Amino acid sequence: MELYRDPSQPIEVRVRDLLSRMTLEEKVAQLGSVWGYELIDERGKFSREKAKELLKNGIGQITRPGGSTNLEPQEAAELVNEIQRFLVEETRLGIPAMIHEECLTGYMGLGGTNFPQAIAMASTWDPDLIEKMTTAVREDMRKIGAHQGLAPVLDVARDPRWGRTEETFGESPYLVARMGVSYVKGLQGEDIKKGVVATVKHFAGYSASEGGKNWAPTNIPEREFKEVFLFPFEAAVKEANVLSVMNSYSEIDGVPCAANRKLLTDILRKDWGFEGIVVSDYFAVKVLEDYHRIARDKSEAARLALEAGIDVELPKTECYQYLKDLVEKGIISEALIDEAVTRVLRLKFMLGLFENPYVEVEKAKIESHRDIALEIARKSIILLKNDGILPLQKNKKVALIGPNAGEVRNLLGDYMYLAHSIEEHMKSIPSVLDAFKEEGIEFEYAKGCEVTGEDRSGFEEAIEIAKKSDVAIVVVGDKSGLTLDCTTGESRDMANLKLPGVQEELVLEVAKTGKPVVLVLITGRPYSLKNVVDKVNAILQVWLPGEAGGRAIVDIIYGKVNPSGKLPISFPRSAGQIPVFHYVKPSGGRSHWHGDYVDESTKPLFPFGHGLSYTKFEYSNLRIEPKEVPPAGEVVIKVDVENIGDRDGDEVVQLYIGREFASVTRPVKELKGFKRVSLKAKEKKTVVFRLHMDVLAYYNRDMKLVVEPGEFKVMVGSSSEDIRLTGSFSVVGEKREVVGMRKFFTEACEEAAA
Amino acid sequence: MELYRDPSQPIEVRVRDLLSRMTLEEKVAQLGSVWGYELIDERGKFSREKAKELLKNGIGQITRPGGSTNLEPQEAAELVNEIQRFLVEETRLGIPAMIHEECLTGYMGLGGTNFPQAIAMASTWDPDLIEKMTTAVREDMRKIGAHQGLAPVLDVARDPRWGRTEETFGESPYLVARMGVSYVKGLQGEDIKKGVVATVKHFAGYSASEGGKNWAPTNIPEREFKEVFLFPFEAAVKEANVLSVMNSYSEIDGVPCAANRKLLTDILRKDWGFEGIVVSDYFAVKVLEDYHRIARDKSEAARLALEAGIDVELPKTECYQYLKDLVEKGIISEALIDEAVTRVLRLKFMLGLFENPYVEVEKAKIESHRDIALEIARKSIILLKNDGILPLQKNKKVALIGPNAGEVRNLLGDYMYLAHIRRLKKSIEEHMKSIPSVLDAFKEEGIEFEYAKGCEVTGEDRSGFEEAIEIAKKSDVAIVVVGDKSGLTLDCTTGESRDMANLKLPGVQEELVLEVAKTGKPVVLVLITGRPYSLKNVVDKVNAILQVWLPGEAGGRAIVDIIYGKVNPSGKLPISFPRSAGQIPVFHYVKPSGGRSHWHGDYVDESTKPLFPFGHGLSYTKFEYSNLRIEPKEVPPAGEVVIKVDVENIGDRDGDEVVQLYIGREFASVTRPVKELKGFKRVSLKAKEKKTVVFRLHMDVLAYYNRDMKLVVEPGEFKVMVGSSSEDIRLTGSFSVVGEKREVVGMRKFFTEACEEAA
Repeated sequence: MELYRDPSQPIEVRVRDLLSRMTLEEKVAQLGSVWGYELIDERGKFSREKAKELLKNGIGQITRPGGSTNLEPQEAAELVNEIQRFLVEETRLGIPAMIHEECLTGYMGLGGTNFPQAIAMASTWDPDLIEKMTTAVREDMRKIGAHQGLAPVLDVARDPRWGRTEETFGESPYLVARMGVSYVKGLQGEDIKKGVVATVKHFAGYSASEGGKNWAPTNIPEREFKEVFLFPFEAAVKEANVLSVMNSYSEIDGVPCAANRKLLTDILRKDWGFEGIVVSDYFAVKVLEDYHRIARDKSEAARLALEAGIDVELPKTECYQYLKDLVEKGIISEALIDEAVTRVLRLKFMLGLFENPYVEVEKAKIESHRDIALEIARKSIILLKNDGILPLQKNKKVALIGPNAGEVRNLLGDYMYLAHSIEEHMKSIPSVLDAFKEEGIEFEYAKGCEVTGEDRSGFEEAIEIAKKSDVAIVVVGDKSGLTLDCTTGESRDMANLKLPGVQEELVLEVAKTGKPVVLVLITGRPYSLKNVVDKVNAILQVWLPGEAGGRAIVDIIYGKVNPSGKLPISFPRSAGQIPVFHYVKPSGGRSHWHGDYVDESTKPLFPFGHGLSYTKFEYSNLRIEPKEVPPAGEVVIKVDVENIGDRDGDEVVQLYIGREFASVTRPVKELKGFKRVSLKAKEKKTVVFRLHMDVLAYYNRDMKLVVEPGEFKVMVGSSSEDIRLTGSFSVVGEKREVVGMRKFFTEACEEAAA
Repeated sequence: MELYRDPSQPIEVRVRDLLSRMTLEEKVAQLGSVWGYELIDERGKFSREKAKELLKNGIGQITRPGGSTNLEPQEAAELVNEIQRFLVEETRLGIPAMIHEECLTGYMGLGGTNFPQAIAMASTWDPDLIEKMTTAVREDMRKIGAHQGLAPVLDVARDPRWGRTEETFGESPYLVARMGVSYVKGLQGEDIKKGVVATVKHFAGYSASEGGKNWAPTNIPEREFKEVFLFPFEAAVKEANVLSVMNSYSEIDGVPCAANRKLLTDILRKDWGFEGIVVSDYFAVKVLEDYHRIARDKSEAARLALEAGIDVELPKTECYQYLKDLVEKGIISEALIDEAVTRVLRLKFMLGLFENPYVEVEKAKIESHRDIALEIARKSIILLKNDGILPLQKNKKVALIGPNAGEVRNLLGDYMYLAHIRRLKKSIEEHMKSIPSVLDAFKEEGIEFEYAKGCEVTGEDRSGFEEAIEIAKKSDVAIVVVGDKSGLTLDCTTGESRDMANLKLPGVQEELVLEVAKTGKPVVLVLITGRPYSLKNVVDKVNAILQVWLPGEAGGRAIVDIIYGKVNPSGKLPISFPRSAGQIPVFHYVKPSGGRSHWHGDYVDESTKPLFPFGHGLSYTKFEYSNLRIEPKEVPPAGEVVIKVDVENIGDRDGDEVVQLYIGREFASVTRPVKELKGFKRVSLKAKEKKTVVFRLHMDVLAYYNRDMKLVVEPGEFKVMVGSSSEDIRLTGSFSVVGEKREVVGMRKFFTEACEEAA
C-alpha cells in the first residue's frame, strides 16, 4: 500500500508521496476542470466514452454536475458516483475529483430550496440565522456528492447601479464581514471531511467598478482597499478559516486580479496565511488575453494566472493545459506547478475523498428548508416608511396592482436555479396573489404594466380597481437574471436608478386616485424613490425573497409579523448622488461650503441601518466602562432597550464609533457592533457590547495598523441616523502598532435589566 | 553695504546673508500674508496705522491688493507702492512683499479684461493663443505691482457634477498638460524679474472628489494618480519651470494634501526637483483642524503644513504665527523654518524686488485685450450638432429666447471679477454696464428679431413660456439661449461650491426648449454653461446645438459671428458630454474593460458611450484625411517615429480643423487605454486647400508605469489613430518598438512635436 493510500499517515506525508509519483500531465490535470454536462449522454446518464477523453489523466474539479445538467438530486448523486468510480478505478493513480456547485441562495440545482438573496440575508442583521441556513445548505450539498460551494460574496457595495448589488451583504465592511464569517462557518464543518468548502468572492474590489459597470476597472487606493474591501476577506481567512477564494474579473489600477501575485499570493497567502485553494472566476484566466489584452496567447494567460496564485482554472480547462508545454519548453519551473498541486491534493485528502468518494443515492433526496427561508424572509423585509396605514385591517378591500404582484418568476434572484420541467417546477412556488387568497383578503388584481417597456395600456384597468377599493397595494420592481430582459442581476447594470419600465408612472397614476397606497418593492437594488416617497402612505422593501416571499409580505402587511429588517445599504435620492454611505470622513457626504448639491441633498433618502417597526423602542441607561482604556484594552458598553408599545417585535440595536484627531482622517461614525434583540410588549432587556481596541484599529500615514491614544465617540441607536444614546471613552498610553492576529468583532449579547 | 543688499552678489549669497541676520519673528513673518483690504482706510488709501500693526516685522505676501479692495488699477498700484515703501523704509531689514492676485481668466480686479473660461481656452486646442493671452496678463499684472497669479488650474476633470469643471482644461492629461505649459510660459516669460510667478493648482487630485462634491475625498490609486492627475503638474514643473504650486483642499485616502509630506515634498521637490514656493489654498492650513479634524489646535495645523512643505500660509497669517512658539518650546527645529524662508527669499530676489519694488503709477493704466478675448471666444465655441440650419441667413426673422440671451451677468465665470466679488453693489452694477450683451450683438449685426426671456436660470416659474412660444410661432427660426449662472453663492448653478448631482439644465430651461420645439419651428440651441449638461431629452428635438463655455466679455460677438457664418466654428470638446449623471464617469481613454458593461455592452437603461465624445466639434466645411505615413515602422525604445497625414478642405468655406493623434497599446505588462490623446494640431485650411500635418513622436512620450511602478517603454506594437475626434478616426496604422524593455529615468520628453508642411 503506497503511503498516499494509507489513512493512518499524516496528510502532509500522503500529499508528498502522491506528488512524487505523478507525471507532469497528471499534475496539470489536477489544476483543471470539466463541466458536468460534458460527461453525460442524452438520457442524463454518465457516459464512459466522454470520460475516457476528458478524465483519462484525472481532473481537479467537476463544475456543477447538478447545476449544469438539470438533473434531480438522486440522479445528480448517481452521476457524481459514476464520475468518481471512473477516476478511482480507471485512472493510473485513482485521484478523486472535487465537485463544486453554486449555492449563494441555496444549492443551485433542481430540488434545492431557494432562500432569499444575500442582500436580504444581510437585512436580517442576524448572523446566527445565516449560519443555520448554510448548515442546512451543507447537508443538501453533501447528499449529492458536492464538496465546494461558490459563496459567499464578500464584495462591499456602495454603488447601487451595479447589477450584482443583490448578491452582496451591503455597504458596511463590519456587517459584510460578520455575515460572511457566519455564512462560512455554517457551510464548512469544524471538520471539513463533514462539511462543504466555502468560496469567498470576488477577491477583491469587484463591487466598485467604474460607473457601476460589470467587469470595469476598480480603482481603489491602499488604505481604503485594506479597511473597506479586504477587511471582510481577512476576517473570513483568519477567523472563519475559509478554504477557498475566487478572484475578481476586474483590474485594480492597471492589473487584472487574475494576474496579480501581490494580491492573490502576497496578501492572501503570505500576509494572511491562507492555506486553501484559489479558484478562478469562470473564464477569468482566458480573458486575460481576450478582454484585458495583457496576455498574447493562452499559454501566457496560464503563466500569469499560475504565477499570480490561481490553483484551479474554472469552469473548464482551457489555458491551464498549456502549463505542460511551458514546463517542457523550460519557460516555467515544474516546482511552481508542484506548489499548486500540493494545495489541491491537501484539500482532497482533508475532505476524506481518498477514504470515501461516494454517496448513498438512496439518501440523496434533498429536504425542503422552507421554514428557514420563511424566517429569513420575515426578518429581512424592511419597513421604509409608514404614515400609520400599516398594519392593514383584514376587512379592507384591496386593489392589488403591479407586475411583481402576479409573476412568481420575479421573486427569484440571479443565482436561484429556476431563474438561472422548468415551467413545471416554477408552478410549485407560492405567488404574492396566492398569499393574499390564503390570508382570506378580498381583493381584485390588475397587472398595471410590465417590468420593462413603455406600454401604458394596462393603466386604465389598474386605476379602475383602485377607485373601487379601500387601499391599493402596488407591487413593483425587478426581474433578476443574466439576459437582456432582466433589469437587475449579473450583467444588468442600471445607470439612472429609476424603477424599470413605466412602473414609477403606474405608482403615481394610482396615487392620483386619492386612495391610500402601500408600495411594495420587490427588487435587487435600491431604486430612487424621490418622486414617489411623499405620494404613498407606506413603503416595504422586499429584497428578492425566497419561495418564501409571498407569505412573508402578507404576514407583515397584516401585522401577523412585526417587520424588523434594517437597511444594509444606503438608499440614494438619485443616481447623481452616488456614492452615499454612512461611514464618510468629515469631508465626505457633503459639498463644501453650502452642504448640498445645487439640485439635490447630499443625504441618502433612507440611511444605512434604517427600518421601522409596528412598535416603539426606548433606549436608556448608557454605561461605558472603563472610561479610560489602554491601547489593547477592552471597553464594555451597555444599553437598556424597552418595548414601550403594544406589539411584540425585534429591534436591531446598532453601535457606531466615531474618532477625530487621529493621524489620518477617520469616519465621523462607522458601524462596529449590533445585536438583534426580541422584546415582548413592555419587556426591557440590556444589550452588552464587549469592544476590544483591536476592533477599532486603522491604517496610519505609514500604512501601519494602529490604535492611537485619544477619545472615541460611542453612538447607539436604531439606525445610523436614529442615534438614541451617545457617550465616549479614551484610549490612554503610547500609540500601539497592532501586529499579528487581532480581534475583528465586538462581542454582543443580552442580559436581564435592573 | 550688507551682502544681501548688494546686487553684484549671487542670489544664494544674498539669501544666506539675509537669513543669517533675521530674528525668529522676522523669519516666521515671511511665511505669512495679509489681505489688501486690511491695509486701507475707508477711501482705499494706504493706512500707516494699520500697517504699523500688521507689517511691523515684514510679511511674505499681500493677498489681492487689487482684487479685495475694489480699487481701479492706478489706485491699486499706488496702494502697492505705499505698502512696499513702508516695508522697505520702516521695517528693520527692509524686505519687500510679494503681491498675488487671481488671474485665471485675466487679472481679477477692476479694469482687467475678462477672458473666456479655462474650459473654453482648452476648447481652442491652440496652446500658442493661450500663451499670447497670459503674456498680456503678465503685462497687466506687472503694471499694478503684482508678482504672482493663482493660475493655471491643472486638475484633470472627468466628473461634470463638480462645480469647478469650468476652471479646468478638461479630461485629457495630455491636453491639460499642453495648455498648462503654454499658460505658465506666457505668464512667467524667460526671466522672472520681468514676469509673473504662475501657481499651478490644486496639487493634486482635487477634481476627483467623491460624488463630484467640493472638498470631498479624492481616493485615487497610485498608477492612475501618476499618469492622470500628477502628469500635467510634472510637465509644468520640469518643462515650463513653474515657480509656485498650491495644494488641494481634499484628502487622498485619509491624508489631507495640506498635511501630506509625501506629496508636497517627496514627489514635488525630491522626485521632480521643484525649486519654487508652495502656497496654501486659502485657509487650507486652518481647516486641518476645523474641517478634516486631524489637528487639535492652530499650532498643530501649522506644524503639519510646514512639515508637509507649505511655504506660505494664505490668505492671512492665522496658524503660521504659532511656528514661533513651536520653535521656542522646542517642538520643531528652527532649521525647518529656515528651509521655507530660504525658498521665499530666493524668489523675492529673483523677482528683482530688492533692486526695485515700485511701479510707475502714471503707467499703471491696464489696456483692453478684447482682441485676444474675441479670438479665443471665436475658436472655443463648439458646434455639437447641425442638421444644416446653420449658418443662418441674415434675412430670416429670429425669435431670440432664453435667460442667457438677455443677461450679461451669466456670460461671466466664477473667477471673473464682476462675478466673483458678488457702495460696492453700485460699483459692480456700473462696471457690468460696459460688457456687450448677446442682445446687443444681434442688434449691431442688423438682425430682425424679437426677444422673450422665456424663464429664469433657476426656479419653477413657467409664466414666460406663452410669450416665447408666441414669438417663435411668428418667426422663421428660434434661437434658444439657456445655461448657467456661474459664481460662489446659492443662486449660482455652477462655479466653486456649486455642484450639480443630476446634470439637468437649471430651472425649467429644458422644458422651455421642448415647448419652443413643439411649435415645429427650426430651433438653434445655444448652451452658455460651465459644465456639460445632459442633453438626452433635447438633442433629437433641435436642429443645431452650439456649446459656448462661459465666454466673458467677447461672448456676444463670437456667438453671432458663428451663427451667421462670419466665423466658421472650430472648437472641439476637451471633456466628454455624458448622456446622464448615472453614466459618470465617461472619458475617451478607458482601458479595454472600461466604458462598457460586460457582456451586454450597455446599461439596462442607457448607452455606456457619451452623447458627444472627447475631441468632437463640427464645421461649416468638410475635411478629408488621406495618405497616413508612419516612419520608421520599427523603432528602438528611446527612438522617434514621424507620423504624417494630408488634410484637405473639400468644402465651400475656409475653416480650421483640429487634427488629433490617438495612441493605443495592447499586450503591455499592465492594461493600457485602447486609445489616448498624444498629439494635436489646429490647422487653417482655405476652401480646396490641402496641407500635411506632421507629428514627431518620441518614445519618451508614450512611457507608462509597470507592475513594479517603474516608468517604462516595453517592446511591442503601438496603434496610431488620426482623426477629427476621439470617435471620428479617419486613418489608422501601427509601428513596433523593438529591443529590451527600457526604464525611462531622469528627464524625458512629455510632448509630441506637431507642425504643418506643404502637401
